[PDB]
Formats: sequence, structure tokens, C-alpha cells
Amino acid sequence: PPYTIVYFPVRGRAEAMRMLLADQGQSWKEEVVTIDTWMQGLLKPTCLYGQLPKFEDGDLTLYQSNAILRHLGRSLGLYGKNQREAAQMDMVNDGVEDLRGKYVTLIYTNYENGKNDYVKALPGHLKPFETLLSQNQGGKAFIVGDQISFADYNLLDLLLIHQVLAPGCLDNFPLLSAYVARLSARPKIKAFLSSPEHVNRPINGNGKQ
Amino acid sequence: PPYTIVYFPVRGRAEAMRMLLADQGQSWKEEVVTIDTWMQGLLKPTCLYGQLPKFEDGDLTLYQSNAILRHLGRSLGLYGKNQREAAQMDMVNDGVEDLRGKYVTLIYTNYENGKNDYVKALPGHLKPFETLLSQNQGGKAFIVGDQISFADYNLLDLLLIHQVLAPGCLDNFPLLSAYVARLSARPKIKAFLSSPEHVNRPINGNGKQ
Ligand SMILES: CCCCCCSC[C@H](NC(=O)CC[C@H]([NH3+])C(=O)O)C(=O)NCC(=O)O
Ligand SMILES: CCCCCCSC[C@H](NC(=O)CC[C@H]([NH3+])C(=O)O)C(=O)NCC(=O)O
Repeated sequence: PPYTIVYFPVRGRAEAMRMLLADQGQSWKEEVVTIDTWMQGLLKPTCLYGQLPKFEDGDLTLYQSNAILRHLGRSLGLYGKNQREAAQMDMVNDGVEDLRGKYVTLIYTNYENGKNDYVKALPGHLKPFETLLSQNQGGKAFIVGDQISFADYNLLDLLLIHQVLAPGCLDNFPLLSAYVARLSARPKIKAFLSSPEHVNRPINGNGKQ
Repeated sequence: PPYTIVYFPVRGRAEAMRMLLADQGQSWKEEVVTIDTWMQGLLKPTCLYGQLPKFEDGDLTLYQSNAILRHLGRSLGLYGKNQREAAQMDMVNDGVEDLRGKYVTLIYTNYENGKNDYVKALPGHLKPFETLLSQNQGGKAFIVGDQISFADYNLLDLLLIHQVLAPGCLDNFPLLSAYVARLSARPKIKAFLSSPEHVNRPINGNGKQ
């Protein structure tokens, strides 16, 4: 620490980490980078992969949203209780990422003409998480194990935005629905989800959700 | 252990882990799933995300290539020496995964009309790795730290398949160039890259590379 997040004025791939930091009683600084400033091309060249978010943890500067989540999961004891849970947690996050990737594609390059096919294919992409929950304490705990982890925050964020994209998409997935309500009920997460910093911040950057 | 890899008859997203197991003097079982078998629709329904590779480490079953690479690094000591290196290795791997995905799209959906543009933009996607190297002991060591990690194996594979797609794509990247020649010189890796199991197996599944 301290923690500094450099990203555009949206939730996107920074919202899950923000949620994680809040739930963990952590404080951080927001360095907002507007699209206009970005289009000037000054900062972009200084970014490892030419993209944001960029994270700062003390003398450590990081890029890649999932590397950041994993770094927090590890430095905050949110990566399972043994090596086996760490692997399962990675397997879950990689899955959350694959779906997030498809989400972004739809939102930014084919919303109007691709939304119907997306929502149609959505159940097939959600079932895997529903299945995982059913095999872990009847879905009464977390995605992996009985302790929250970095994967939970990413999964939760993705589920929350899909409910915005497609209301009722979790109606046929009771475990996922209860899971979302449960983790959302966590006091520090509930406070974050209703905080002005979050609400006043759009999900994406093209005004679509 | 023992290890078992369940994947299609191609190098694709499994060659990195195979190369890692080979370099670490590990033994594994190869269950090749032909396209004919796959199309029987019996295997896919049992895969978490309906996809391969599937990995077996004793009683642990895993999916997602990077999750498997991370698991192997964690249980074999190929994940850096501290939390700082571990995070940078994740940052590197996420970058490798991003480019590998662009590579996959090119190969399977637009090789003919996309190859020109792809090779032209490749330098921009390779430079970050050249930079990471120049900031780590002048690039005479590995991608992160002074010991081989899971990220090196994934980066090495990605670089090697790109040299096939665009020979000499590393001519303007001396560090990556020497890096590839150096890691390929490692005895267990040199034997791996020369083994019939590796040589006989095509890079991808459509005959393109
Ligand atoms: C209201 C404004 C909303 C803006 C939303 C911007 S999303 C920007 C986009 N971000 C990413 O690609 C993040 C990738 C993520 N870190 C990963 O896992 O690879 C980017 O860096 N783009 C860099 C570029 O385009 O040059
Ligand atoms: C000569 C034959 C060559 C075959 C190459 C097959 S690549 C197959 C494809 N594999 C993947 O998508 C792996 C994804 C990887 N695990 C990741 O998520 O990063 C799959 O399982 N697809 C499942 C499906 O399409 O239903």
C-alpha cells in the first residue's frame, strides 16, 4: 500500500477490484483518466500493454485486471486455504474472464445486432457456475471453499452486470441468484453498491449496458 | 501425480504445459481426443466449460489452460520467490494470453486476409516483452526474476509459434531473440522440441500456422 487505481471513468474491469478493496476495509485513490486525455496519446505509451487499468501498490506498479485481482487475493489472504483451492479459484476466474470477454465484445462492437443471440447463449455460459455452486456445500458458501476469495468478487461483478444486460437471466439458476443476493448483502459490499462513487459511475464507456 | 493431459491432436493451448512438464523432468499421460470422438457429444457435456484441455493431477481435475499452468507453477515451484514476483508473472501471462487469443482468432477465422495486418502490428504486441526483459538483469535471465516460471514457458511457446507465422519477427527484438534461443537450448526443452510427439503434432487444427 497505499493503493492507487488509474482507469477511465467507468466500472468495467476495475469495479470488481474496487469492490474487493471496499469489502476488505481498504482505502484507495482514484486517478481518473478521461477519454479525451487518453486520446491525446500521452499516457498510453507509458502503459505496459498500452491499456488501463493500471494499479499501484506501494513501490509496485501493475497492469492486467486479473493480475491485479490475484495480487490482492494473495496479499489479503483471499486465495483459498491450500494449493488445491487456489487452482480451482483460478479455474473459476478464467471462466469469469472468458465470459467477461464476450460481454465486452457485445457491448462495444455488436450490441444492437448481437444482443439477442448473446442472451440466448447466456444460459449455457452460466450453468457451469451454477454447477460449481451445487457441488460446494449445496451452494451455501462461496464459488470455491467456504471463505470469500478474489474469484468471488470478479464472478459477482460479472453476474451483477449481466442482470442489467438481461433481467431475469438468473431466474433459472437459483444457486446463482441466492449467491448474488447473499454476497450483495455483505454490509461493506452493500454500502459500496449504493455509494455515489459507484452509482454515478457507468458500467461501460459507450453508454451501453 | 501422475499427470494426464486430455486435449485435441494439436499443440495449441497444451504445448506450453507439456514443455513445462518436460523441462521439469516430469512424466505424464496423453489422452488424445480425436475430432471424431469429440463429435460423439459424450465428452463435452462432462467438461466444466465444455472445452479442453482437461488436466488430471491425481484426484484433482482442472480445466482452463492458464489455470493448469498456474497450478503446475505453484506445486512445482515455478511462481517466483515472493508475492511481488508472483504478481508480475501474472501480469506477464495475462499479456501472453491476450496475444495468444489474437493469434487464435487470426488462425481460425481470418488467416487469408488478416495475416498482412497481423504481422504489421505484431511488433507492437511483442515490444512489451522486450521491455520487461531489458528491465530484468538486462534480459540475461528470465521474464520475471532469475528463475524459470510458468510465464516463461507460455511466453516461449507463444514466441516460437509466431516465428513460424512470421519468420524473423524477432529480428528487431534482440533480447527476445536471445531469450528464445537461450531457453530452447535448455537440454530438456531442446529434447522436447525435437521429440516425435511434439514434431509430429501440428501447431493448430486447421493446418494453418
Ligand atoms: C467513459 C469512458 C469509458 C472508457 C472505457 C475504456 S475500456 C479501455 C480498455 N481497457 C482494457 O482493455 C482493459 C484490459 C484488461 N486489463 C485485461 O485483462 O486485459 C483500454 O485500455 N483501451 C486502450 C486503448 O484503447 O488505447
Ligand atoms: C485437428 C483438431 C484441432 C482442434 C483444435 C481445438 S481448440 C478447441 C477449443 N479449446 C478451447 O477453447 C480452449 C480455451 C482455453 N482453455 C481458455 O479458455 O483460455 C474447444 O474446447 N472447443 C469446444 C467446442 O467448440 O465445443
